[PDB]
Amino acid sequence: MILDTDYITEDGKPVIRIFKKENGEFKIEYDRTFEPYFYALLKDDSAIEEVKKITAERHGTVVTVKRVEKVQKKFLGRPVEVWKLYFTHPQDVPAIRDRIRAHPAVVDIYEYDIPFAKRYLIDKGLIPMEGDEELTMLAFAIATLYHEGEEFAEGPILMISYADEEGARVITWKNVDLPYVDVVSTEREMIKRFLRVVKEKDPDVLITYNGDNFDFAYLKKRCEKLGINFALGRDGSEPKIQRMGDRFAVEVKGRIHFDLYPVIRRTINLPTYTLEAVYEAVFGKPKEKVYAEEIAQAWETGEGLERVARYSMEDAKVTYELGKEFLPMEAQLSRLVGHPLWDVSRSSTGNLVEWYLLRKAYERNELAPNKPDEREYERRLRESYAGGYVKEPEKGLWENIVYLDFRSLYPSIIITHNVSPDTLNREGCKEYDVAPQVGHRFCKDFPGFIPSLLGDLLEERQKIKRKMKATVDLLEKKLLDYRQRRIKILASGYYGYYGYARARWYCKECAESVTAWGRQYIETTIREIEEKFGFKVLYADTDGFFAPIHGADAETVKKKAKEFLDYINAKLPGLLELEYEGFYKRGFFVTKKKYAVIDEEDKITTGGLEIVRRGWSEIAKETQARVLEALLKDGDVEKAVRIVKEVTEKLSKYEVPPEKLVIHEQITRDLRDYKATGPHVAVAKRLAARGVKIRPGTVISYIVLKGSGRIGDRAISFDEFDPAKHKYDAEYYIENQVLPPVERILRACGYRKEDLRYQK
DNA sequence: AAACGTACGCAGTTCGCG
DNA sequence: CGCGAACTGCGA
Ligand SMILES: [Mg+2]
Ligand SMILES: [Mg+2]
Ligand SMILES: [Mg+2]
Ligand SMILES: [Mg+2]
Repeated sequence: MILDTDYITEDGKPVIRIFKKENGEFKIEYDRTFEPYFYALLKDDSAIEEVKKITAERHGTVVTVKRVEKVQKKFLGRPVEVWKLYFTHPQDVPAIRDRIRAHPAVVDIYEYDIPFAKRYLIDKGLIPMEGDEELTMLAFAIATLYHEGEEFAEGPILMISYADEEGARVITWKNVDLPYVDVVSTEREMIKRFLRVVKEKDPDVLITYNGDNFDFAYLKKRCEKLGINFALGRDGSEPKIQRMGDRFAVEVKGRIHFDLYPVIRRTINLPTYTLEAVYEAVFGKPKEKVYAEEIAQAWETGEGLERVARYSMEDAKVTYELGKEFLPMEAQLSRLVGHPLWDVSRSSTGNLVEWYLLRKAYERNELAPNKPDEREYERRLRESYAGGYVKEPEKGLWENIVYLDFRSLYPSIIITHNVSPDTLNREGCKEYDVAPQVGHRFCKDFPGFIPSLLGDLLEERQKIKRKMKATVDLLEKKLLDYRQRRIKILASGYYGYYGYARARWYCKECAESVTAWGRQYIETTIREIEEKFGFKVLYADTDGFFAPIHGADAETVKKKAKEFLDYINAKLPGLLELEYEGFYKRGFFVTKKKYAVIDEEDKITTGGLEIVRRGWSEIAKETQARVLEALLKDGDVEKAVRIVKEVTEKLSKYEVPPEKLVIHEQITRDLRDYKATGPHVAVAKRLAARGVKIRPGTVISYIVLKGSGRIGDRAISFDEFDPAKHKYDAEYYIENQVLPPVERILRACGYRKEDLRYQK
């Protein structure tokens, strides 16, 4: 099983290293024969001799063209003749490529910015994560001592915990009486002991939660101060910090650092993504969170450290359990895309599409298009196109509603109508499909590049869905549900890739053709279910819609819905399929992209509501959730009105605990780059003036106090809140937090928003 | 050296124009 | 004052 690939430079020459795990043994295979290259298109072949003489320089090394070779390939399906230029070192390509393109006889260059290790995996047809090999795993987490106004890693690490199949243990340099706690003398001995544990265990995978941005960077800075060689790699190397665009990632040579945070972020939809919320969402059991303030107080006073050690232990144990379930899912995606697990687990949907396209293009001798230059990139940003059809929702609290949607609308359209840049307006074709409204033609004589690959993706999702319904184990049912959803967003990401300004296979014509077909098919289905089956579509968004039959039983609606699915699916062509996704006894639709429904099991599912959004206090989210229950479950508008009255009265009389009034908002940039100052920016700017380090990603937890001025003038960081000297703004939390979310709900159901709050 | 898939949306805060 | 625009953050 190929784990990963990289390259090292040995005497000025690159050596490909293939990290593998075969027969329970970790092995490194060395390849010194692979040569870097890129392509160049010439006006006349006679100029290849002058192109060969082009040189460049790279930190003291003269770069020359090692060897050239003319090859016949295809560009967007059309035959093309290009020159393959070979070089000694992969870093020769960045140094010389601009000078080669600048030659007047060179029309353009291609495939000049593909990493050397990834190029090796593609050109050798090597697929990582293939086979039934078992990878050894070890999760770990750290607990630190923090104070406001300090620099990163200024305080020491207090505990290092780790967990595998043998259990979880904690290393610390203070005496904590717990059987899973090993006590050393100093922070240095604690770090060195953890380094020994990893070396003796020798795990293939190191599991963390947000280790890319916290745990590894913290251990690194501490090791520099204490003068510790943090040799976590199997080659003895230290963890290397890389920069994937605007985010940081940490690799450990010889192993795979599996950071669960970017995996869970894309796999599960949650309001917050703390480790505690993630563990409960997957396993159903709660996990206690111990904050940095309690950790600092327990360590410094010396009292209550057993609770900190248990929290640190649970961190490693929970991270291992989560890593056990999600590694096989991400391992399959690595097999599907053909990219290492380390990159796949953190890669964006766009790069996951492009890397698979790059591999398939090589297999088909298709020359890859380039990433756009600066002019073309900004040109693509300035152009857009129409998207999905969103109907203005009908007002009211409705009963006996079915939800019908397409199985995979955009991928189904791409395959059915052969939407591909190599098929767009292709001359001399014997059959083509014309997109409505936008009029783009797409050849149907041969399978397009992208349509020929989307079919296998949709097949993999249907196999996962088949095992999903058959599985009875509730856990395994949930992971497979997560897994097939990841395939859906990947296949759906092929459409968005057509409109991604940085995409190699950029095709705005392909993108708007997909959405135009999507708008036509959803509007056709809405028209047919209303005119032929007497339904009334209440709300529709892109690929699905909600609709009941006015004054019909639950059974009458279910039977007529299945009757319509038979009629409409016989009419719909190709791979397009409308599905029966659910029946809901009650439901209402506030605005576009905002709704709430309840099934026959009293399970409430919502979309775009304030309960799942950041920036609303808990007293507002909890009140909306209770109003949701009174309307959907009990059909009791008066009860929902009484709930809001009881809440606003408790707020006016200062009987609500201030912890439920905390608003959380994230700082997204450098504080100097904010053009407007809101409540969370004003609190951040005030904290930064006191020495607090505010960075992009810092979550501001503030509470609005009773006072004067704007809301930002009255807001203060909640850690500075003292209930003995501060009085929270009861009028603000009534009028601005609690009322608006429920006011819009009661208006949308057909009821006045008047007299919802308590008044004297 | 890589680099957020897309369009379609809502809604809070601030603040100036008419 | 009322409204809307700008800014801001994020949810098929
Ligand atoms: Mg790598
Ligand atoms: Mg952690
Ligand atoms: Mg654009
Ligand atoms: Mg059909």
